Amino acid sequence: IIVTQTMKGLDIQKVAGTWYSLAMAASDISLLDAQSAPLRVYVEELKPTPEGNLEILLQKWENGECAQKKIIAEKTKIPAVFKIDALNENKVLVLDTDYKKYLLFCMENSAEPEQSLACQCLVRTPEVDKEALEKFDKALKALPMHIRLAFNPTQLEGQCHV
Amino acid sequence: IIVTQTMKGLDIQKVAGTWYSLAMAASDISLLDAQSAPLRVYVEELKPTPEGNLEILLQKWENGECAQKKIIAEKTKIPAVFKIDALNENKVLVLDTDYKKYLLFCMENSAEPEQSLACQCLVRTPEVDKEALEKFDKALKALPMHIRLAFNPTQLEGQCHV
Repeated sequence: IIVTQTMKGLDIQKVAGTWYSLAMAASDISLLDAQSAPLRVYVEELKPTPEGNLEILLQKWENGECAQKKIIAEKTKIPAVFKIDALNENKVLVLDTDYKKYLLFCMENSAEPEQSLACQCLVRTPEVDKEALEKFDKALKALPMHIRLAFNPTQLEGQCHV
Repeated sequence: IIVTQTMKGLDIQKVAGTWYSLAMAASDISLLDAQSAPLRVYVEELKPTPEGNLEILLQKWENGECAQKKIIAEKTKIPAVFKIDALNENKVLVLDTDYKKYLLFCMENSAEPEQSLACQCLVRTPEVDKEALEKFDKALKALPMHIRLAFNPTQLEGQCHV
């Protein structure tokens, strides 16, 4: 319901390849509280499909091991919005990207936007990017976030951010 | 973490009574990551002693239960700085308080300050005090925090912030 930035004219062709989850924030602490939390997922690659859908390749900590996971995100009539059925979420919104440095996105469940919102700052390179983090924090300033995590370069490079 | 002009003239007797942990932040995500994390402690009461020490009464999730813990903070020559022997920390610093609404404090381990720093915003009622949170965030801007949690009234009223 709260209007945020959205990526007008998002071209997914241009988001393919490596990304690193630099920062994360969520409305409900439980979404991101513990390595085991349901929305603690680390984006490792984005893969647009021939049909214009988007595969999201993730790492996620489960039962003492770092697991590879893949979310299938279905295109919609809005370039920046995708439909999913994963992590108890049903939408992905791309807030902003410059393709070659950073990409900001949120996930939510349309049924319970207040209890399901989780957003990330992705960067292309495994460094703490000042521009990207500032843009992330600005983009979220009106959102009801109660947990925020920011990662260091060693964590960006390591499996499951260890 | 340093002794500021704000911290001068603290009267520890006046912090007696009931408090609630409204927000927490730490340098190392793993200090606060998960309910069971070592610095995930919820202050419920402060008990100053006649000789000027400070007992800190807390709730902490351990072995799948919400436990009560008491930490004795021993005075030093600086009124706002105390020695502790708990939580793999050895210092408590009171950054700021108005006695009747909010108190900001940090803990650290003087042998490894940067991987041990954890700070809290305490309030006198189980309500979200935006002004206290602003003071907290301003006080933390110079500190290398990587995790921040902010709690809601239901969490403040519950045991171990559930």
